[PDB]
Amino acid sequence: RQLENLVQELSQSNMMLYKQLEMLTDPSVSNPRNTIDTKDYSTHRLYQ
Amino acid sequence: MEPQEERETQVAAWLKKIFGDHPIPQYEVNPRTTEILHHLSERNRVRDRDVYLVIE
Repeated sequence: RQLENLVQELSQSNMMLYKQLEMLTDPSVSNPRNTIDTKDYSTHRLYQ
Repeated sequence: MEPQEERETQVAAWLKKIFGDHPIPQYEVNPRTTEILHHLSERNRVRDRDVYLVIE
């Protein structure tokens, strides 16, 4: 049980360090800057 | 080259588009009257599509 307590604490440490990695590696923007984005439909209307 | 039959067909289709509830007076059947309004309708569709794009 005494070792299991530290196992729980280390697992808590591992999960709270797991939860920080995915926030810094989010591909929100998905050369994309050179091309006209289809989501940016204002540029599409401008071209049309 | 759109013939005068297709020209007048597009004019007839454009008459109910423009007037709608407004009455449609009769035109003299000659190539001049059919020819002039064709360019007006052709550019009116273009500018209305463009203004649709601007509004959206």
